[PDB]
Amino acid sequence: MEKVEQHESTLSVREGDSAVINCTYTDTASSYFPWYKQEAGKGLHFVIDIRSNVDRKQSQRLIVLLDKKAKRFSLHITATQPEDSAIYFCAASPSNSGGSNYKLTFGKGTLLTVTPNIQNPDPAVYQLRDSKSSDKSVCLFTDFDSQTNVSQSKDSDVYITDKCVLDMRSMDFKSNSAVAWSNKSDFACANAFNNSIIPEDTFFPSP
Amino acid sequence: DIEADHVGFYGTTVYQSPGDIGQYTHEFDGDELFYVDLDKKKTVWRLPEFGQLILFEPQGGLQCIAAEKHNLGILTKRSNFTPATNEAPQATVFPKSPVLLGQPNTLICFVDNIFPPVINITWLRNSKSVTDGVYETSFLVNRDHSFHKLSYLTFIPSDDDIYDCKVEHWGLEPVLKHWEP
Amino acid sequence: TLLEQNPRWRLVPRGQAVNLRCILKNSQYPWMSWYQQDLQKQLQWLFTLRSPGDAEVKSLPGADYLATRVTDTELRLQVANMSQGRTLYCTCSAGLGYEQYFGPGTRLTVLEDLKNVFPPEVAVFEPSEAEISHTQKATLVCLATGFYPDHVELSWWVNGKEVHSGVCTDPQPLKEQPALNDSRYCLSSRLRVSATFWQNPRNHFRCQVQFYGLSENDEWTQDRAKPVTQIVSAEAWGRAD
Amino acid sequence: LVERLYLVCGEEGARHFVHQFKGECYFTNGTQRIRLVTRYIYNREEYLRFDSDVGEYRAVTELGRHSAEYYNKQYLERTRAELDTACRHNYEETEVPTSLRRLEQPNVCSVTDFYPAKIKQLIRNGDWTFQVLVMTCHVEHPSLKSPITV
Ligand SMILES: *[C@@H]1O[C@H](CO)[C@@H](O)[C@H](O)[C@H]1NC(C)=O
Repeated sequence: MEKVEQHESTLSVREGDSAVINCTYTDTASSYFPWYKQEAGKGLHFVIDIRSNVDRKQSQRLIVLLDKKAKRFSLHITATQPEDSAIYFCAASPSNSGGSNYKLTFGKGTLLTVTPNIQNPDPAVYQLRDSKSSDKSVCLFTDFDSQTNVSQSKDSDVYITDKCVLDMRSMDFKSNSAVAWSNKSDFACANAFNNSIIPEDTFFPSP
Repeated sequence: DIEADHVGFYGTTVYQSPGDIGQYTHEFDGDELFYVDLDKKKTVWRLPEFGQLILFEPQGGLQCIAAEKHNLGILTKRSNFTPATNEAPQATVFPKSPVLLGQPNTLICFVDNIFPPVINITWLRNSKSVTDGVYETSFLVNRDHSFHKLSYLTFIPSDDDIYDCKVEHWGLEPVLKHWEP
Repeated sequence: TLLEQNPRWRLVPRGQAVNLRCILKNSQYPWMSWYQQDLQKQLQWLFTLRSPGDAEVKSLPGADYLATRVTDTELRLQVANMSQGRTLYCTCSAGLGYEQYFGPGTRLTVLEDLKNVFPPEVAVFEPSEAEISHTQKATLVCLATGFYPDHVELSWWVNGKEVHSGVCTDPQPLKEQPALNDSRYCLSSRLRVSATFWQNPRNHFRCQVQFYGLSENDEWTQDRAKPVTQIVSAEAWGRAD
Repeated sequence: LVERLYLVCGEEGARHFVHQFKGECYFTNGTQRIRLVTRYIYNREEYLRFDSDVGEYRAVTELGRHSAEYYNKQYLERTRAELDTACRHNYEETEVPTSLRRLEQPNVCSVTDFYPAKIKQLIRNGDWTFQVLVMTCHVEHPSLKSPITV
């Protein structure tokens, strides 16, 4: 076989940091290394490749490189951008062994999440109400800097989603947001992000 | 006119129709390393311990074949349909050791200017038909796109026995070669 | 571009059988392979089938696969003994030494009981006036609840025109009950405007959940509806508070 | 185990007849400055071709007009690579631990069973052994201690 193993199962870096993914492959005959990209349960997108003649390639922000001797190869995303955030797979194939010319062996994945730069954060925990039933209720924690990360419910009738970025686009402004909900009699709102560890300045309204 | 200290043939693929007839072989300084048996899809080492350590994945040969096959159809209809200048062969015979009446030796027919590569090369003992202790090569390659070839005979070199090589080609009808010097 | 797979979403009453077909849409990319992505992401090669009538079987943990290149431009996979889920991607390629171009894939989730299946319920959460008065903006929230299995796509609409600014949905559906191994699921998304936008009543905002569920012709006998494929949605117009 | 690798035969989309394909890797000192030709041959006419020194799929004849575009626009980068991916790989990883570090010593003067070719007319016997004809006896060969004579 080829085992092609992606050292590194996750990366967080925020905008303009160089994200670097590292792989190794075993079989000395491999000579064609493509890299692929998967966002948010969609399909894989071919990104860049490189061959074993050359020791480095470079195109646009990306650059990939290869120490044949080492049997190590890396992809460098450069000047990162929220849109880059995906699971990146490296892969190999010996372009001149007839047993597998036609196939790719793939690394496990590396999840790259590239975080905004919010420099104008107005952290805040607003609350909201339903149409069909005016009494149903859900809380929203917006506008925090993207160093603040939400924390998982551990009560199993409270539901707290994960931090997720929203780009508008019309203006030039990206804002983070988790939501929390539950129905249970107490639940209520200035508490819902309580496991979760939040600014000091975090603004709270009077419902 | 192309020189340099060594040469490798890590291709060599020929295929021909009608009858659709293939070989895949690798040479290094004009000596066959292996040939792929396309029927039992496997690699066949010219000298058994030649692939002791070393591997060859036969499916490369098989692919190259099926390229050539396809590449034929599409160059058949583009030469209008031109067929092949049959050229007539050119046997020669000599032996392995110098001759030692009592102990084994091996007798070899060298057929040059073959093309297209189909041929019989058979062995004759006093003009009786010899089928045992015979090894042929795959069609080796000549710079001009002929081929050459090589049949081998193991024997007990008893004078009086006399030895004949018969070469039933197409461009020629047979041609025997009694030995010489 | 390049490839069309069919279907995208399917249940596999276990072990039992089902199949799918990938269609080439351009012959500069003639080599067509099959890949599986298992349940923890991670691609495995299955087959590459060059010439029509070329056809093979691979037995793999945990499915069994009959793949067959039927024409110059169709490729087929039959999959059965299907143990736990996976997603199947068709590929195509100009050649040996050359990148694969991946299809749009087919998700295959196992089903131990018809009964397990439920569509979402949805509603929309009309923003806080405090969000209005502090930020200047006004964020809505869809909430997709109570759906099994996790086969959905969630679309936002500003007056029958699918929208994509200032949105975010959750990558992963939440398990309503993490311990049970066939929980029903949940999902949230945000759509943020500017306060003024929300503060014109002319607009209608809705967001809908395509729940690819079970087949029209499925063998059902219950007092719930039939838990069959569908849309579901809910709605909310603008307001000067 | 080391693996011998192969130059890849390129397709083209669209009374006996022959196709041929040669995969020529030539070496100087090995290693340093190396060359590669891949001939695509009809009957005896070499119609198409790729030289490592042209880095592009030429034609030689009038029958490589509607080939040599399609070979650059499908096989070009992979093929250029073949010089290192295959020629080089094979030289270093395979020929050196076999077909260079095996030699075999010889046995109106004629000499048998010798390998490699250099010695001091010539017959190739094609079974990885050699013979030659020249008109005490001294045959000097690079496989040896005491250049065998009689
Ligand atoms: C070799 O012998 C066979 C036996 O049928 C014969 O048909 C064939 O024509 C001979 N080969 C050639 C090249 O003449």
